[PDB]
Amino acid sequence: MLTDPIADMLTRIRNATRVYKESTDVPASRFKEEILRILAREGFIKGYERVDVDGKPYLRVYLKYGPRRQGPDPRPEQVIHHIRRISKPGRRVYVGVKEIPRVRRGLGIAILSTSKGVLTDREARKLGVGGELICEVW
Amino acid sequence: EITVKELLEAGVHFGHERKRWNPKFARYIYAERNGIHIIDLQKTMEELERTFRFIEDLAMRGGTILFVGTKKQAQDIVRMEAERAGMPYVNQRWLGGMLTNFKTISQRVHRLEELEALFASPEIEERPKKEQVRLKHELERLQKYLSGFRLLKRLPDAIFVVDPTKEAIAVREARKLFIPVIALADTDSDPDLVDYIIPGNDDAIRSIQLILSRAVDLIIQARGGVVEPSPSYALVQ
Amino acid sequence: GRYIGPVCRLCRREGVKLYLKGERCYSPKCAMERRPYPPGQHGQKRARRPSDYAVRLREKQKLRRIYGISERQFRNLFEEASKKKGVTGSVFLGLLESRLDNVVYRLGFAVSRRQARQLVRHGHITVNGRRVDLPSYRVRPGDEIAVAEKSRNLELIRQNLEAMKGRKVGPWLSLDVEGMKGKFLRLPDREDLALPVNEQLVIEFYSR
Amino acid sequence: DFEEKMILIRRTARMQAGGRRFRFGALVVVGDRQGRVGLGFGKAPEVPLAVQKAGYYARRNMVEVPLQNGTIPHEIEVEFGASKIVLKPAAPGTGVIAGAVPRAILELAGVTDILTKELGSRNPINIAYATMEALRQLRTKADVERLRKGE
RNA sequence: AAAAAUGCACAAAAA
RNA sequence: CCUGGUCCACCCGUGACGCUGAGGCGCGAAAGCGUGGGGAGCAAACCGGAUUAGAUACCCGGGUAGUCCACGCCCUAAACGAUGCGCGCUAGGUCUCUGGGUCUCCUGGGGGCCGAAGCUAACGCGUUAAGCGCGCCGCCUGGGGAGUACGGCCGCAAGGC
RNA sequence: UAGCGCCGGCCAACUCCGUGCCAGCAGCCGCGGUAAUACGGAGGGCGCGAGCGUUACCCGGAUUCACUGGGCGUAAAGGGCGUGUAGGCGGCCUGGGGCGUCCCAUGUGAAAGACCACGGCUCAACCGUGGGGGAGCGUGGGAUACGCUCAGGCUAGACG
Ligand SMILES: [Mg+2]
Ligand SMILES: [Mg+2]
Ligand SMILES: [Mg+2]
Ligand SMILES: [Mg+2]
Ligand SMILES: [Mg+2]
Ligand SMILES: [Mg+2]
Ligand SMILES: [Mg+2]
Ligand SMILES: [Mg+2]
Ligand SMILES: [Mg+2]
Ligand SMILES: [Mg+2]
Ligand SMILES: [Mg+2]
Ligand SMILES: [Mg+2]
Ligand SMILES: [Mg+2]
Ligand SMILES: [Mg+2]
Ligand SMILES: [Mg+2]
Ligand SMILES: [Mg+2]
Ligand SMILES: [Mg+2]
Ligand SMILES: [Mg+2]
Ligand SMILES: [Mg+2]
Ligand SMILES: [Mg+2]
Ligand SMILES: [Mg+2]
Ligand SMILES: [Mg+2]
Ligand SMILES: [Mg+2]
Ligand SMILES: [Mg+2]
Ligand SMILES: [Mg+2]
Ligand SMILES: [Mg+2]
Ligand SMILES: [Mg+2]
Ligand SMILES: [Mg+2]
Ligand SMILES: [Mg+2]
Ligand SMILES: [Mg+2]
Ligand SMILES: [Mg+2]
Ligand SMILES: [Mg+2]
Ligand SMILES: [Mg+2]
Ligand SMILES: [Mg+2]
Ligand SMILES: [Mg+2]
Ligand SMILES: [Mg+2]
Ligand SMILES: [Mg+2]
Ligand SMILES: [Mg+2]
Ligand SMILES: [Mg+2]
Ligand SMILES: [Mg+2]
Ligand SMILES: [Mg+2]
Ligand SMILES: [Mg+2]
Ligand SMILES: [Mg+2]
Ligand SMILES: [Mg+2]
Ligand SMILES: [Mg+2]
Ligand SMILES: [Mg+2]
Ligand SMILES: [Mg+2]
Ligand SMILES: [Mg+2]
Ligand SMILES: [Zn+2]
Repeated sequence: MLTDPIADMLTRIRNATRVYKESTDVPASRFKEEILRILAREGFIKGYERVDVDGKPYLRVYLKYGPRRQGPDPRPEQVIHHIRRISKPGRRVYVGVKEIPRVRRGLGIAILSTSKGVLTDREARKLGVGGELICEVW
Repeated sequence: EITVKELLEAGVHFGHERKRWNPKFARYIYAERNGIHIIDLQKTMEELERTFRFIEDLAMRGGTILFVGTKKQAQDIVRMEAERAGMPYVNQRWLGGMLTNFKTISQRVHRLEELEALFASPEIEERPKKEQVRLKHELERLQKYLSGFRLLKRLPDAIFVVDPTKEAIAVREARKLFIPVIALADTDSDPDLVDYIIPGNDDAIRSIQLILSRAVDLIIQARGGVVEPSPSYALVQ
Repeated sequence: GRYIGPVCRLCRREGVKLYLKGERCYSPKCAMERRPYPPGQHGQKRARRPSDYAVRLREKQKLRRIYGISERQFRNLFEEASKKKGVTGSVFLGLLESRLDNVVYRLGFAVSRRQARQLVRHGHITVNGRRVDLPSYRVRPGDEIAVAEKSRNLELIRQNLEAMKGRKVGPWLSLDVEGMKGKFLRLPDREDLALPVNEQLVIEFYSR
Repeated sequence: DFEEKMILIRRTARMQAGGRRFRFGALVVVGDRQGRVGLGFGKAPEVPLAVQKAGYYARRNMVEVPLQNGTIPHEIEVEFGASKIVLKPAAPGTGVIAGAVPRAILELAGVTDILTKELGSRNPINIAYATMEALRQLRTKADVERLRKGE
């Protein structure tokens, strides 16, 4: 059914990382690519490759992490600590340029769709636009 | 020399536990035949390398490896092979705290010292006909547990475990202390709480002899000199 | 108005010489030498661990006690020194220090800040040529403050001035001693003037 | 070199046929105001002992506190059980704005200027434990890049 | 698978 | 005999035709109610015998509504998994019901235990989530007063909302 | 001219006496039953000072109506269960339009007040002069990712 295909994906990933899977597929779309585009480019993923499972288009996404650690619980750090949906089907979040966030004083990224395409807080603030805020990551 | 081939290996030493598997252990299992998970020996040697190298590095740089296992399979093979490198070991009932409480547990070693001081030496006859046997009895049980532990009045830089499940405590004790954990890992347990990993049958005394034998050699060859093979086939079925 | 009456009982309560008096606080009394403990019956008792609020309370009380100023006036300045383009502690101090009554004591026209106040308020001071009566006047850089001509004789001042030779005023200040006048060059720093006060505490006190 | 501060001392009680028998917890902070702090919770039959192991346990549990100019890299929030601390960084000239428990910890390591709010359970033991894990996860652009590189 | 009802208001301290 | 839901295999058809759902409507244990019937055993109420200080109870002997059927009402409940519905995502182990398969094994839809990660105040939950997420509905906002009063709607009444 | 409130914890300030569950205090927890830092006087301290207290009311602390920023197994909280009206939400591909959204341009957003400077009353309070700006809404030009709508295709949802 999938009311929110984007938020499903973001969650697909959040769930993927926290078990330290190498790779996980999400149902493919023009929009999810454009987002996932920004996600490798900013370093949060190694990246993706369009694939097909049972004839059906997917995006196989290759997860990234930290180094094995020392002390008990050796399990690494996380590249994506936190990723959460913002503008949602239930409530749509539309910020003018001046109203754009800075995630973790800039250490994090805020992805947001605008009429100049899928951009970032930095990226959008420079073209000078604003639009539908998709999510935030760090 | 140092390394080892698959010829002697491939007979008894590949795969052990059927379906009792910890799932983390995927990477080191190749296929399942006979309902038993079979270990992939290629990736064993892949690791047996990275590991051995850390041992050899630790040996020729002069630091200690603590040997532990309680199972009836690795109980004998550990006592021998550890003294063979003159190393500390536990073949008997790994005690709680033996690392995190070290300065405390070891005060039982010092007691072992004082108990050795009276064997044929004087002041032993001065004790009552009863208290004799009593004090000596405390030595005999002291002897049992602290034999291997006696060496190395300081805590190691590594420990070597047969079944990282069978002694979880041990691993966790070390792991809490930032003490590198090397162990011979089975399907029985999981990777990743082990630092340097040796992925093969934890049971099957045959398999234990092979790995631990030439594991001690690799240390000898590193520190100085070499030796002949260590006693193995004495009982061995 | 401003606190009247026993002043060395403050020197004592706070546990530091505030020098609220004249020279006597530089002699072997201040009250402080004889009895370096808090006033009243219980002062010689073993103290108890002071409360976090207690600690901030006194620090504020000290600082205020020093410039001998009402809690009303004092709070103004602190709120004034809040926003504050500034580091806010310093700003507060600069302002406190800019008080005509404070400056006059700083310029040694008078020995005690309490003596400074009566000096300003009896007509015995001038700012930039003008008679100024009000201890709360804020002086700014370049201001010339001087004994008014109407009484330049005034045994008290001459005594305070002729003995002011042998002294060097604070950096932010300068004094021409044969002319009975002096100048406010700038705003004193945290560094520029060391006070017994931890200014970081007075702020935490008005955090309430 | 190191500086100790106790934020809490509790008398607790167990019941025996006799009556109440007590025991003492002591919460202690440890830090050099250079960006090292630690926290440990001592319990023993009398106050000083329990303040002793409090200091002891403190030093055996520590944290990297990436100050810059007496403040923190980014805005963080953590929850430990039902207690929650929000840590927001401030320009210089601000001060540490905190309640007694997180103030003590933030002071003994750097942090001349910070913003905090306690939310949720204000129970000081669990708020302390929530603050440590909050510093613990602080990260800088350094950690950030060295985290996203590749290879 | 049990014979048997009830009990005066308020009340330390072990920093 | 009539009849609902449901699952599996084949991958044939439609082409988003979906989710949820304030109101509405319908169903709704027991007891209760109306009109008939039916009444063996049970058994509120009631009588008697024991017990007890008392015994309007507990045990014993009786015993009428009721329990049963038809039609028509009542609408409640510890009506409970005290856990709204749909969807996607997140280790395994083991028992069992019922399909399909190259019937050791694999696969699908149910029913139980133990458990990864995570969650949780704890107890615990955990691919039958109480985890990670989205949609939409219902509900909470200290205890008592009180699910009472008033009003309104519904019921033959009890009474219900 | 100096007064007023407080000194058990919260909360800054402690001792003697009197009283003896009395007289009394009390914002909350609670003090008083014959040694009371908690009542009343005292000495002594803390706070503020031409004021200090009290009562009443508003906001805050209260993420305690939670948009920011909460919840519903056992703490208050899942409707007894369905079926479904309106409403809310809505899979994959491509175009049109540009309603939402976004950008620039512009009119308006009175003065006072507030914020920032500088000045005028001996300071200040007051008061003057200048600067800084939104948001929203009108108009004009544009952008089209997303939501919308309109058209056309799909099979992964859903039905057969
Ligand atoms: Mg034992
Ligand atoms: Mg005259
Ligand atoms: Mg919570
Ligand atoms: Mg509280
Ligand atoms: Mg009675
Ligand atoms: Mg009683
Ligand atoms: Mg009483
Ligand atoms: Mg049928
Ligand atoms: Mg078909
Ligand atoms: Mg077709
Ligand atoms: Mg019914
Ligand atoms: Mg019935
Ligand atoms: Mg009746
Ligand atoms: Mg009937
Ligand atoms: Mg009848
Ligand atoms: Mg009958
Ligand atoms: Mg009877
Ligand atoms: Mg009777
Ligand atoms: Mg009967
Ligand atoms: Mg009968
Ligand atoms: Mg109902
Ligand atoms: Mg209910
Ligand atoms: Mg199942
Ligand atoms: Mg766990
Ligand atoms: Mg009420
Ligand atoms: Mg009712
Ligand atoms: Mg009514
Ligand atoms: Mg109801
Ligand atoms: Mg007061
Ligand atoms: Mg006090
Ligand atoms: Mg008396
Ligand atoms: Mg008395
Ligand atoms: Mg008494
Ligand atoms: Mg008193
Ligand atoms: Mg009082
Ligand atoms: Mg009194
Ligand atoms: Mg509020
Ligand atoms: Mg909300
Ligand atoms: Mg709540
Ligand atoms: Mg409940
Ligand atoms: Mg229900
Ligand atoms: Mg509809
Ligand atoms: Mg759509
Ligand atoms: Mg438009
Ligand atoms: Mg105006
Ligand atoms: Mg002026
Ligand atoms: Mg103006
Ligand atoms: Mg269409
Ligand atoms: Zn003095």
